[PDB]
Amino acid sequence: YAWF
Amino acid sequence: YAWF
Amino acid sequence: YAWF
Amino acid sequence: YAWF
Amino acid sequence: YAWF
Amino acid sequence: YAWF
Amino acid sequence: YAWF
Amino acid sequence: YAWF
Amino acid sequence: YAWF
Amino acid sequence: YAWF
Amino acid sequence: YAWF
Amino acid sequence: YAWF
Amino acid sequence: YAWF
Amino acid sequence: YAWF
Amino acid sequence: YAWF
Amino acid sequence: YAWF
Amino acid sequence: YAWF
Amino acid sequence: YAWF
Amino acid sequence: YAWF
Amino acid sequence: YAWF
Amino acid sequence: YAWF
Amino acid sequence: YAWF
Amino acid sequence: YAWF
Amino acid sequence: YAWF
Amino acid sequence: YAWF
Amino acid sequence: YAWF
Amino acid sequence: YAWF
Amino acid sequence: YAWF
Amino acid sequence: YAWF
Amino acid sequence: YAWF
Amino acid sequence: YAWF
Amino acid sequence: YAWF
Amino acid sequence: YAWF
Amino acid sequence: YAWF
Amino acid sequence: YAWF
Amino acid sequence: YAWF
Amino acid sequence: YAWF
Amino acid sequence: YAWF
Amino acid sequence: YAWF
Amino acid sequence: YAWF
Amino acid sequence: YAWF
Amino acid sequence: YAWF
Amino acid sequence: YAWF
Amino acid sequence: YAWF
Amino acid sequence: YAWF
Amino acid sequence: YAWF
Amino acid sequence: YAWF
Amino acid sequence: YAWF
Amino acid sequence: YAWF
Amino acid sequence: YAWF
Amino acid sequence: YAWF
Amino acid sequence: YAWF
Amino acid sequence: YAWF
Amino acid sequence: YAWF
Amino acid sequence: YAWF
Amino acid sequence: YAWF
Amino acid sequence: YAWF
Amino acid sequence: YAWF
Amino acid sequence: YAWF
Amino acid sequence: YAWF
Amino acid sequence: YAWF
Amino acid sequence: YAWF
Repeated sequence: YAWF
Repeated sequence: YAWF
Repeated sequence: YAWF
Repeated sequence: YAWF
Repeated sequence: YAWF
Repeated sequence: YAWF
Repeated sequence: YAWF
Repeated sequence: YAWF
Repeated sequence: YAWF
Repeated sequence: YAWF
Repeated sequence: YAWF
Repeated sequence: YAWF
Repeated sequence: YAWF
Repeated sequence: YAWF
Repeated sequence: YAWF
Repeated sequence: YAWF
Repeated sequence: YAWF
Repeated sequence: YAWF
Repeated sequence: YAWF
Repeated sequence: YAWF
Repeated sequence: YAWF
Repeated sequence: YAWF
Repeated sequence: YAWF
Repeated sequence: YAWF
Repeated sequence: YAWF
Repeated sequence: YAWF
Repeated sequence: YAWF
Repeated sequence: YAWF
Repeated sequence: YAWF
Repeated sequence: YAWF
Repeated sequence: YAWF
Repeated sequence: YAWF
Repeated sequence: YAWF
Repeated sequence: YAWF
Repeated sequence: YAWF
Repeated sequence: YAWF
Repeated sequence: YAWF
Repeated sequence: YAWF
Repeated sequence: YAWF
Repeated sequence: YAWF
Repeated sequence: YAWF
Repeated sequence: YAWF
Repeated sequence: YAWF
Repeated sequence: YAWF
Repeated sequence: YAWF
Repeated sequence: YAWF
Repeated sequence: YAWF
Repeated sequence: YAWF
Repeated sequence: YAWF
Repeated sequence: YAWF
Repeated sequence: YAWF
Repeated sequence: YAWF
Repeated sequence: YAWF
Repeated sequence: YAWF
Repeated sequence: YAWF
Repeated sequence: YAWF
Repeated sequence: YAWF
Repeated sequence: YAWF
Repeated sequence: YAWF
Repeated sequence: YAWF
Repeated sequence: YAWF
Repeated sequence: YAWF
């Protein structure tokens, strides 16, 4: 879960 | 899970 | 799971 | 969970 | 949970 | 939970 | 919970 | 809870 | 667990 | 676990 | 757990 | 696990 | 747990 | 638990 | 618990 | 413990 | 613990 | 723990 | 733990 | 843990 | 862990 | 772990 | 692990 | 500690 | 600790 | 800790 | 910890 | 930890 | 951890 | 971890 | 890890 | 801390 | 901490 | 922490 | 942490 | 952490 | 972590 | 991690 | 990781 | 904090 | 924190 | 944190 | 965290 | 985290 | 994380 | 992660 | 990850 | 917080 | 938080 | 958090 | 978090 | 998180 | 996460 | 994640 | 919360 | 929360 | 949460 | 969460 | 979550 | 999650 | 998840 | 997942 990473939003970059 | 990565949204890049 | 990667949405790039 | 990281929003960067 | 990190918003940076 | 860190906002930096 | 840290706001730095 | 730390605001620094 | 993310509902977006 | 992501519901988008 | 994030509802955004 | 992604329901999109 | 974040509702943003 | 953060409502922002 | 933070409401900001 | 918050009832809102 | 939040009942909203 | 959230009952919403 | 969320009951929604 | 989510019961929705 | 999701019961939906 | 999802029971749907 | 999904029971659907 | 709440008995409701 | 909630007994409801 | 919830007994419901 | 939930006993329901 | 849920006993249901 | 769920005992159902 | 589920014992059902 | 499921014991059913 | 509850002894019931 | 519950002794029941 | 529950001793039951 | 449960001793049952 | 469960000792049963 | 379960010792049964 | 299960020791049974 | 299971030691049985 | 319990010494039993 | 339990010393038993 | 348990020392038993 | 258990030292047994 | 278990030291046994 | 187990040191046995 | 087990050191045995 | 096991170092035995 | 224990210094032993 | 234990310093032993 | 243990410093031993 | 253990510093040993 | 272990620094040994 | 282990730094040894 | 191990840095040894 | 420890500043050492 | 430790600042060392 | 450790700032060292 | 470690900032070292 | 480690920023080193 | 490591940013080094 | 490593960003190095 | 490694971004190097």
